[PDB]
Amino acid sequence: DFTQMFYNQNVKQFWLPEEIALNGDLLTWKYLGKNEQDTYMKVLAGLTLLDTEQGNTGMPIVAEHVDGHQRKAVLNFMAMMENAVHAKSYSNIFMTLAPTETINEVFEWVKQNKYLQKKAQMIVGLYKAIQKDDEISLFKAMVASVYLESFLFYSGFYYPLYFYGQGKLMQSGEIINLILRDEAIHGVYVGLLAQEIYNKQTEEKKAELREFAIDLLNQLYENELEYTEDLYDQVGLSHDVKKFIRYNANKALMNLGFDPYFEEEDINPIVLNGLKATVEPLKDDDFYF
Amino acid sequence: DFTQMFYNQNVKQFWLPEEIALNGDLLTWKYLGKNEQDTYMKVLAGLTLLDTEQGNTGMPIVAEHVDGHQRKAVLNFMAMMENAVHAKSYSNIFMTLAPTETINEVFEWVKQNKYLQKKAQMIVGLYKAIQKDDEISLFKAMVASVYLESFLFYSGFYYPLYFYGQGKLMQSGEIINLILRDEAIHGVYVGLLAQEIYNKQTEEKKAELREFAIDLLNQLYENELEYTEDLYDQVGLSHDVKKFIRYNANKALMNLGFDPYFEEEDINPIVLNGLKATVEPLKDDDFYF
Amino acid sequence: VPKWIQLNNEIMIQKDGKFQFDKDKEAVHSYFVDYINQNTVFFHNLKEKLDYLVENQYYEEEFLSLYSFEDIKEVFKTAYAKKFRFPSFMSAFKFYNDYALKTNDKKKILERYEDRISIVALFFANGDTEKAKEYVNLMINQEYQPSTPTFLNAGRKRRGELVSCFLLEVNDSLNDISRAIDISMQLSKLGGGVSLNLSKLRAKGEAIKDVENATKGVVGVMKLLDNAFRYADQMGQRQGSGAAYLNIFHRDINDFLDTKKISADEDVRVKTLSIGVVIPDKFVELAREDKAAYVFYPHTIYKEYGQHMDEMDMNEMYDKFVDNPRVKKEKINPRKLLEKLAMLRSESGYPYIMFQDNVNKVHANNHISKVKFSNLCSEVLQASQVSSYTDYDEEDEIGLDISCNLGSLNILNVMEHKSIEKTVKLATDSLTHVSETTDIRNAPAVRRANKAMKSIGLGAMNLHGYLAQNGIAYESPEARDFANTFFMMVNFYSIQRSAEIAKEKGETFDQYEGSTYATGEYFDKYVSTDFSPKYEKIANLFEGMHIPTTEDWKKLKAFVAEHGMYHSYRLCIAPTGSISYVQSSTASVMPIMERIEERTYGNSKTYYPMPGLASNNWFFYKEAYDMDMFKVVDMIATIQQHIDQGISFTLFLKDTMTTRDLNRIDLYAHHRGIKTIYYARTK
Amino acid sequence: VPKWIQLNNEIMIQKDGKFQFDKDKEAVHSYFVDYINQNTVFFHNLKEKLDYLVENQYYEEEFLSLYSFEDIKEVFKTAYAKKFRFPSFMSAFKFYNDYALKTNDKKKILERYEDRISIVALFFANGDTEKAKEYVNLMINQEYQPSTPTFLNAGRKRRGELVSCFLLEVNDSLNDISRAIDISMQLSKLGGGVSLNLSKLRAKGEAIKDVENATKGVVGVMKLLDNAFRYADQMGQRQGSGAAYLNIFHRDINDFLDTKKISADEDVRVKTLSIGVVIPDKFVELAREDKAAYVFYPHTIYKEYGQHMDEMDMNEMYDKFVDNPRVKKEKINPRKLLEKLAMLRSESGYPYIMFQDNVNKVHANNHISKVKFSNLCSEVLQASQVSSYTDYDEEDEIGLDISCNLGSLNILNVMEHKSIEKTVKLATDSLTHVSETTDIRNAPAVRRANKAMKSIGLGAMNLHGYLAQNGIAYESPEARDFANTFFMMVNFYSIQRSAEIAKEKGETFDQYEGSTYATGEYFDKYVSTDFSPKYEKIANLFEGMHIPTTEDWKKLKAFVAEHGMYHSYRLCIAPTGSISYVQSSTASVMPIMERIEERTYGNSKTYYPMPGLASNNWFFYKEAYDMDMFKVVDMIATIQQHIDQGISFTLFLKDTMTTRDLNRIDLYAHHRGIKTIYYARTK
Ligand SMILES: Nc1ncnc2c1ncn2[C@@H]1O[C@H](COP(=O)(O)OP(=O)(O)OP(=O)(O)O)[C@@H](O)[C@H]1O
Ligand SMILES: Nc1ncnc2c1ncn2[C@@H]1O[C@H](COP(=O)(O)OP(=O)(O)OP(=O)(O)O)[C@@H](O)[C@H]1O
Ligand SMILES: Cc1cn([C@H]2C[C@H](O)[C@@H](COP(=O)(O)OP(=O)(O)OP(=O)(O)O)O2)c(=O)[nH]c1=O
Ligand SMILES: [Mg+2]
Ligand SMILES: [Mg+2]
Ligand SMILES: [Mn+2]
Ligand SMILES: [Mn+2]
Ligand SMILES: [Mn+2]
Ligand SMILES: [Mn+2]
Repeated sequence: DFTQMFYNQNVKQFWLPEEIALNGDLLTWKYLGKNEQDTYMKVLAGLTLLDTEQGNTGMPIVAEHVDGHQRKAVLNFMAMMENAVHAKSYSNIFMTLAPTETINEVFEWVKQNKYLQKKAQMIVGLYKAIQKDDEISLFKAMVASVYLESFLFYSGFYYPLYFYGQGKLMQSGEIINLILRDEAIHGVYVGLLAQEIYNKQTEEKKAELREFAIDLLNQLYENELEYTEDLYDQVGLSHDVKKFIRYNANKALMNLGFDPYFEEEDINPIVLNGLKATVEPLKDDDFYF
Repeated sequence: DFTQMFYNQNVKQFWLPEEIALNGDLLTWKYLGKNEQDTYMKVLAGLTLLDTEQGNTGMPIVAEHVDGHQRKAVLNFMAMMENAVHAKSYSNIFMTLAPTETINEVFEWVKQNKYLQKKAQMIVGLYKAIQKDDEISLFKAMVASVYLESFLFYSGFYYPLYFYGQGKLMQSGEIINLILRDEAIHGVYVGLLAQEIYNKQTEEKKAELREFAIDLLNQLYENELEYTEDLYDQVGLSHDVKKFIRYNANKALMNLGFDPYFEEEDINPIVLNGLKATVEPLKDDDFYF
Repeated sequence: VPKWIQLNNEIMIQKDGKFQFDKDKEAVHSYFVDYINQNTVFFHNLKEKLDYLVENQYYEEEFLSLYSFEDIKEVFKTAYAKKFRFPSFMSAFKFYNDYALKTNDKKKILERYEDRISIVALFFANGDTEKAKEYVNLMINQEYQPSTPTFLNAGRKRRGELVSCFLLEVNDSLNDISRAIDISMQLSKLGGGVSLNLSKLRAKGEAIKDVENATKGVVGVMKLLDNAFRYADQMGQRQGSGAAYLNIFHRDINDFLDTKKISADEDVRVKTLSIGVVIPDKFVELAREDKAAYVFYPHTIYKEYGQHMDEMDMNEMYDKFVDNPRVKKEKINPRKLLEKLAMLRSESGYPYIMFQDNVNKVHANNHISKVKFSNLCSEVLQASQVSSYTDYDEEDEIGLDISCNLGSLNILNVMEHKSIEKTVKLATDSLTHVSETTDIRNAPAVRRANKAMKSIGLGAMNLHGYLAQNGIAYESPEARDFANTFFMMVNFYSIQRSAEIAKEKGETFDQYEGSTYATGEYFDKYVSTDFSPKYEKIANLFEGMHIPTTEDWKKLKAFVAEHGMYHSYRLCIAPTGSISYVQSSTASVMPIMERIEERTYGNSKTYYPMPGLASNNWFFYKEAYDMDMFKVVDMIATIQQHIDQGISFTLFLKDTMTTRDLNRIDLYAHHRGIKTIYYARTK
Repeated sequence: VPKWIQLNNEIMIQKDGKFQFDKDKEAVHSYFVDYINQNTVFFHNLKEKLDYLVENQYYEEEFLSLYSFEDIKEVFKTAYAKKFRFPSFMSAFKFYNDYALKTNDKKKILERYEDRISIVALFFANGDTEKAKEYVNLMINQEYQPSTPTFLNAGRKRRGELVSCFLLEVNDSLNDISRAIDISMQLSKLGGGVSLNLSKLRAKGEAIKDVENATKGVVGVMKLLDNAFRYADQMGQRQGSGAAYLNIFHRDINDFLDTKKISADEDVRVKTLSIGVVIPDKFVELAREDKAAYVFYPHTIYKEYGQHMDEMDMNEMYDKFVDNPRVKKEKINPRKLLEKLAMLRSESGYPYIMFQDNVNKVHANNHISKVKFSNLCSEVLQASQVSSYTDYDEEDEIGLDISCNLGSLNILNVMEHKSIEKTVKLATDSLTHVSETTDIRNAPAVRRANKAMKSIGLGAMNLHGYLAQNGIAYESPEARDFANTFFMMVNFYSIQRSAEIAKEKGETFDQYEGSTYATGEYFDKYVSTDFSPKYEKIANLFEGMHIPTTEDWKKLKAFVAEHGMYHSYRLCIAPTGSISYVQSSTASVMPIMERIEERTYGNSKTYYPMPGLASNNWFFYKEAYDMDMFKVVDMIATIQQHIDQGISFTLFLKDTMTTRDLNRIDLYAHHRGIKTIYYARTK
């Protein structure tokens, strides 16, 4: 009911890194404090590392196990965007803002970081556990994928959106907004594929899959809180970032056809600023009674 | 030495069939004989099948086994083109020119056609035989992919080109030329990757790999002859198409770094004719003059 | 979750295969012993309460100053002597959330049900202690319910207007269009729903002083009105609701309808303005005969004849319009237009359908004007004269813009008390008082029409509740017999009260002498046909009450001829959406949508069973969607024959049925004399 | 392709490495030999032509009846004796496509250039044949050009109003908002551009009748106005153009600005409503010192002080507003707001910038009111008093709404004829006549202010053309010296003519006695500073013309003291969009955007070189984008020191420069005394 519509929306959102000139960001970058520059670098590396997993494994593995030519084509298109567009875009932002040696060090740090690794390996673990012709294992991986696309990226997206909403780092913020817009549709699409599997299950199996999804969400959420404090306490933003994580967790759940887990909260306004009945002809004698 | 330039070439060649309006072919299509329309539909259906498997299976599987994020990005992009652009374009052509029943019948015809099933069996079999960290199985699949890109498509491409060259079906022909332009660069790129693996081998191993490549080519060739006769005898063109596929077989061999295998022949000259503003913050010195 | 919420949710938890309806009662007790009594503000006596409400700008002191405090105390004691108890949790919840007076910060409850009823009764009586006690007994027995504006705002300082609906006639001029926008914003600020007749506005592609193809048509005015209603949205509390009515013979009728298509572009789509279509009998005749019809350009007709297209009878002037070369027209397929109407109503429930000839064949005030459009709920059908709003520094010719006060009889409580006559007369007096104390300083035509027409709307609620609680199927002929007798009684006593008010005040409504009330024509069917019940069960239901006969109707006709009528219009059956909850009544005379309705409030969910729903009357509470719409049309026509204005008739459709079924229902409604059709709600 | 179009496109074809500019002249001949003469209606005599035009409702009888036919024939003969020839194809094309009178079928030409000029002169003179001949000589020499409304509509029965710039004050009420919408619709119907001040309107989240968070802010009013302007679009001829001005200290200023962002939603963005921002000196001081600013809620200020926020001086009121707890305010960063303004101007050219203190430190009528906002073109700067439009049947308090009378001097033609004095005085007389003959019956404050203030706007154009044809760079100090001298003489003769009219009629403008003209303060800088040219080249340019000295200015000051001044405002430099083509002149005092402009009419391409462009003056015709905007600001300030109202000042930016450069240009304009900034056109 939905693949051709998503095909259309995906291909009409096509874009390339070269379209946004990045050099003018140096005019606001130079005015940020060390903690702001440090947080930005670390967040950016976090997003880059997670998105690489999605391009190399997440999207291609789902495309491999999903049946249907049109679904495979949409999934291929999404994998292409990860590897050919998003990955080059993140690299471009880095090369503009930091010298080569600084980039290498930030990636070394984020590669060793406990909270980034915990979530990256949890997601990758579920992708590696998919078994041929087993729709339960595929569903679990789709849940992981939706959580990455619609939830885990957002502790990171917060900061570029925060600057973007203030008039700072506008070129890289525009790029991030385009990336985020792609991840949103990726999350919705994979969510619909997961619901299709979920709806084929018994009531007991459904309850079991719901417990899986909520348990996974809880593990990721508790690690996100730690990840958040680790990066954002030094710039005083953690409270507001936490509200943004929960709001996006609820969107991820709704993508999977589940109820929201967290109470509704308002979001930081700066980040917000960054962000037929059947026709039957009258046959006559219908005018007479 | 080459991936970056292929990356740039592939992304700059990006297109969608919807860019080409097809209603202009309606009259030249209406005017073709029943035999001509039948051959044309079947030819494009055979192409659709090849691109379906190249997009679903061939390109993604090669991407999985080839090392390097940039090489993977090129292969992922090529995969997307196969199933999200090329395979779909044929349906755009079918939906314009043919009624639903004729479309349904031709897709049923691909399923039961023995030559088309044999060529798919052979090519996809080699893709699915790739073993992780086994460069020889990978080479064999890359040879199969080059043969699909640079040889097997051409029994199909002949007919749209033959019409384009006579000023007939020129909108459909424009789509086909764009597809052909893509496959030419896909065949070269995969050919270069295959040569990388071949060049690592002993002379004895190389001799075996040439045997594999030539045996496979001959087996595919013999099947393609029967396929060509089956499609083209009713339009009187089988001998001409055979010359064309031999011509392109030599190009496939050359893409693999091998000498031409068939003698040169004169190809139908008709077919040859068928070929926001930047933002800076305000300084305190900008308020004084 | 609150205790009362759990008790209310315990209804659906079946015990021995049956719903736990009695649990609902427990919920109310909880809702009062845990929330209402704790959140209420108690004073030492009534004097301190009244003083606190007066000085803190909660109550108007003028209406309370007409009574000595002893009289107010007696009225409040009369209200509290009944020991009224809400039988369902949702009744009390709806009253204390939507109608009970709260503090400025809305943290405490200042008004109980008895307090609100006493204040409304004291406002109604206008200084008469005995009349105030009569109103208190009428409302605490829940025999009569003032409309949501009147019930909520009577006697309040921070109140809006007591009139629910306003109907504006828009003349074909920029000055008149701007004045209509201004008046719509003013009346939406006052809280009332505004309906505008756009049939006089010239269509798209008409000439503005000899330059042709210049007008934007009714769609531009529709966009202006939509933005005006969006801006004036009751200070952001309730979304501004407007209605636009267009004659089906207007050239813009398609574009009009295209405002509600789900595929409409943003420059055409209108989302906060309801649409209604006025269909003369000529259009139905053309569609029936499959003859291609003609929509007309209003300005060409006005130039040729000097009158607006909707100002004259299309049944006699359509052929003259078609044969006139100086009149511009476009060819349409009337059957295709009917199918478009049915498709639009299936998709979105719009447009409202007003059968103009059905309204005007029994309209008593055709001499003043024919009814050309209806209100936002498509139940007000009154004569209106368009106003000529001229340039600045020029005197405006003020016409008549319809406005009536709503009030509903609770049929179950009225018939249980055997007090049709007393309830009808007291409700008529209360509506007359509401009209008299209404003075709108920014709508001149509305003010003049209120002063002259003196039109009121006396509706009815709990028809289906009474029928189901008495073992009568809503679609049965016995139910239609009951409706016939009950509403003939209501009409008789409303006419009697109107004539008595005219006698006691020595004045009738303006231009009453030309009405069918003055000539005696209105009483024709009442002086020749007997409307007593034809079934023994209905007659037993009406026992203890004097059913008027042809002799009583003849006496009433003579009384009206001698004294006249105070009200041009008396009876109109409004939807009665949320105030039906407080009265423990089914909404209006419509059949119930569902036996138990699940409504989400806050983060909690509540279930409201229909009033009196139980095991023995489960199948008598048949859902409206499961009912035959033809028999519902028969019921509505039976009621409509005794109602001078219209009835908000919502169609309840199943998803399986096609647009042809909707068209058949509409044509049967037109055949049966249905004046207006409100909504096409699909299950 | 027509022959004249080929001859025009032959300009770009380079012969000997030079553009064939002279070929354009040939094109004109073709355009008259092939098209204009063939499609021009000819009559046996002028009597027959006038009878046909009057009888067929082309002309008005009243203005022609003031003359005998002999006088009208003499005026037409004086117009035709010049043997005027359009020097470029685009001049004749623009006149005969936009201004020449055509038949009702729009296929024949009834008016030539001489006919239109004679008719406008006869309308101006109001019965004086000699004055009509003087006007004919003024317009056929192309020294003075009445604005597009006056030039197009003078003497025509089927016409709009002769004024097209209207400034409305909107008071903080629903009645006033509805009246503003109505007046905007009526004035757009007349063909005028309407500017509305929204600073008095209370911000979003303010109280209506002491209910909190109720106001929709100025953005809802902007949506209403945008819908009104879309609806009223000159009978479907031109897109309805409106402007909204908000003070930068209004709290809605961000949301206001957010109406022009591309990312804004459909319920936020207004598309046909231009926006302007009024920036007091206090905001610039706060941004300069980087202190965080406060945007105030206007209704709280009005409640606390009894006056609107925009009605008092923010320089002395800002600290009191901030320190007042009863005044509600929100913290903002003024530098961030300036960067947002620059970014929005880069994206869309909006908002217009009004430097309030720059306007009001030289405003002569601050006693009447301070200039709170500008017009749609951001050059009208006049005192305005808000009106209190009350409810119906209640007397309104009519204030002053600005509507000035446009007309432009052709600097090249005026100075080559050595007729600054005569042209200025005749243009002032014509503007006075058009202001006196303007009577708008649907805009009460506009009519009252037109009767009282008698304000006119006398502009200038072809400044860059004159400078380039005289070997003077627009950015050179000699160009600024010439502008200083020329516009000081224009101001001198405008004041002299205003005082002469006041003496003749015995009346001044209302509240003139409180103006700086009456007190003599206005003439201070004129009685102490000599404005004679400081360069020999400019003095030789002014040879043959008496340049007013300090003694002449003292005599004029004494004359104004004795006799008063008839016009409250006299000079304003409008953009002069299409009349600059007909006059073969560069637009306004702005530098040229392109040396040769390429336009597409129908399916044909056309080429308009700037007037007098050749190989010798190709370098002096520097494009505006290539120019230093600081020197353009310097020239505009030099002119503005002699203009009582503002100048339509468009910034011309390259795509390379950032928002910092735009903000620097804006701040240098504020520093140099620039009153308004119109547009930020990016190349
Ligand atoms: N269903 C209800 N509707 C209205 N008010 C109610 C309802 N239930 C309780 N109350 C209010 O809460 C109070 C709680 O008293 P309750 O009904 O339990 O009986 P009580 O204490 O014996 O006295 P009484 O019934 O005589 O008022 C009532 O007096 C009444 O004011
Ligand atoms: N450049 C021009 N601008 C305006 N009108 C022009 C122009 N060229 C030609 N015309 C019109 O065409 C007529 C013919 O002018 P032409 O150049 O042939 O010679 P002429 O001596 O001016 O002619 P005539 O006897 O008409 O005065 C002019 O009188 C005028 O009405
Ligand atoms: C001014 C204007 C009018 N109209 C339409 C709407 C009105 O119903 C209709 C009448 O406008 P009027 O206000 O009556 O215009 P008019 O009186 O000057 O012209 P006429 O003498 O012909 O009456 O014109 C537009 O559609 N757009 C506009 O901008
Ligand atoms: Mg009119
Ligand atoms: Mg007010
Ligand atoms: Mn990505
Ligand atoms: Mn993604
Ligand atoms: Mn392909
Ligand atoms: Mn390929």
